Amino acid sequence: PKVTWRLASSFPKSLDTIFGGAEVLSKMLSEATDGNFQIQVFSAGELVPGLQAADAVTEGTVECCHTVGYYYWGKDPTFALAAAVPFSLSARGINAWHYHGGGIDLYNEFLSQHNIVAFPGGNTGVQMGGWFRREINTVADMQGLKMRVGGFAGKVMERLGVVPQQIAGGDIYPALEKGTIDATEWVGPYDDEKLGFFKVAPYYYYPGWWEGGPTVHFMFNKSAYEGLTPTYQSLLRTACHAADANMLQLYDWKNPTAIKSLVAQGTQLRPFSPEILQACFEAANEVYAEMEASNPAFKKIWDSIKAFRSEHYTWAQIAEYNYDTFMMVQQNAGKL
Amino acid sequence: VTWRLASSFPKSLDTIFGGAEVLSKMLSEATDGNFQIQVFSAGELVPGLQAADAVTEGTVECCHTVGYYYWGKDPTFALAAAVPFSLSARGINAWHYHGGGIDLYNEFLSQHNIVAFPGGNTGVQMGGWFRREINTVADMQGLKMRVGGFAGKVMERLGVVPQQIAGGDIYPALEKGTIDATEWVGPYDDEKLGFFKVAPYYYYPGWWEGGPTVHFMFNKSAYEGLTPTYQSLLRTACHAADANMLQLYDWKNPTAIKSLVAQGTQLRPFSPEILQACFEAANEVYAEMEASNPAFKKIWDSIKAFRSEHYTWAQIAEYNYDTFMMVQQNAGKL
Repeated sequence: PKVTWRLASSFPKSLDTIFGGAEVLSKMLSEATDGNFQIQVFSAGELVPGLQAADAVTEGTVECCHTVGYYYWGKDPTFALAAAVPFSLSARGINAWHYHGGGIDLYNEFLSQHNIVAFPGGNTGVQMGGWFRREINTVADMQGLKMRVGGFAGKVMERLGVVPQQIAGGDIYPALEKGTIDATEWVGPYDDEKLGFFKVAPYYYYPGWWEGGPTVHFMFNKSAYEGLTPTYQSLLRTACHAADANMLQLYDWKNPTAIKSLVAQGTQLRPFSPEILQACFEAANEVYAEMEASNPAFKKIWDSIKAFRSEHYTWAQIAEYNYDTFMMVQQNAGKL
Repeated sequence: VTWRLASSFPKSLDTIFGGAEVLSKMLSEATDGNFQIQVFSAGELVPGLQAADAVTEGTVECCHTVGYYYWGKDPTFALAAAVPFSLSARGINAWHYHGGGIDLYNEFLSQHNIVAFPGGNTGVQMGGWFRREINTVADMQGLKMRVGGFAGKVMERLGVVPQQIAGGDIYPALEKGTIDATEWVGPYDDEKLGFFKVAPYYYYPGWWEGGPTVHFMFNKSAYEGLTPTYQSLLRTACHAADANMLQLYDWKNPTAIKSLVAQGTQLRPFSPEILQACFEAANEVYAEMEASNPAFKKIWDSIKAFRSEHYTWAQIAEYNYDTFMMVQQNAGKL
């Protein structure tokens, strides 16, 4: 049957892989229905501002959006849990929980009151730790750090004396160039290379512990979703599931070429030290303790994630870790 | 559209066999029953190991199988499924969907009347169940192991003597001491066989299968006779089902390994010496195949081109993040 919807993306077209997930979903649905199930994609600001995409869905302004749940953490930190919070699961672990651990239903139980039904719509994999003008090696090096970063990541780092900066995307490069900020988040090698941060902030840190496996949800107006035939509800879920895998796979394909290119252009890769990672982890757990004690919805979902998190990281160190470690050791020896 | 799908798998291998049921449900629901793929377990339509042969010959429209089952016909069949020391699941999927891998494999399969798309991944498989521990290459000399395919060919060069044993006859063989070890799959499936009762040393990793994909293979004429609409729907649903199986294993395996250890299973890593020896032996086998088989060389070279890039990048953000979480788990901090 003919369905004609609008999708408001939180993302600009220049974030091609993330924005592209909505295009992929739209194409999947159109093609599978000989053009009948139409979702017209719009990029950030075209219909509504990117950070208000979910609000538009709730209000019935548009039928759906493609967004990251953590954009709405200010309304309720529970929005962040199924997207990404610091020191959560990486992509395969979160996906196991989403699809087979009851995570999609748990998140939808929370979202019902907000007039939304959501399904995973991509994963970026572990993000990078950002672009730095000067090295940081110790916790003390973080004192008074001016970093363009926000949300959860920012809340955690504030416990360690960093002050998050609010700066428009296009204003970051000149701020780094002038020395007005010390560091910036962005995404990962494929997206970051285009911004040329390496020219003015050469140290590229990792891992972005605030986003170990962030899911980019498709969120649907609850009335609109419920009005679909069972056939289209099923197709929609199938297509979201495929699109979700597709984005991760695209990043997994593109990122290796991009990191090589960045290093070839003089980028200085640097791990966050064990001391820094341990401090950030401790700070994050302090924040979660407060939230769990004050917010029952948050506690329910986070306890569910944590239950699987310990099991996942027990198993992952057996076959997966040992296989991959062996391959990496071969690679470092020039043997691949 | 009413099609029959011959599975290579028995229903008791529920998560692998189940992939076909998942695809069938996705297609039926999305079309209100108009695109019906009827799923048959191993031996119901044709013998399980002849599933792709039946597709090639057009006796059935499609199958759900593992490419390396047909490595006897041409070792190229195995490459997009799993060969030793290839990519793990995210790496191979990157190559499949965005590295031209699906197209490269289909270019090979065209002569065999098949169009194939990934239909699941199991993630890294285990190294098998052993009556006695092994630590060195010397320890492998004369080892009677139930294993075949590439893995058997490689280990044979190191002195193991591969055994050809039906799934159902493995437990009794271990019980009676007629064999020393067996491979099977991983914790979820392996637990159901109760190998910990007779051969409790559970080795890892199964380096022969880092990220095995289980393909749907469709008769090319059958596929080309679908409307472009159903062709596209079929690709979308395969892509979803492929993710679904990996996600099921990633969910189930943590529970199974805990249960196995609780019941006395002794986890043991293959030593650096053993792994390196297997890696060198595998490269020797590849060098032989590449020199004699242009089709094999073309696809393997493509996988290897990405393999080195992948293992450069994966060791940065992904490995550092995950290893930090593992350390925290081990410290009781999660």
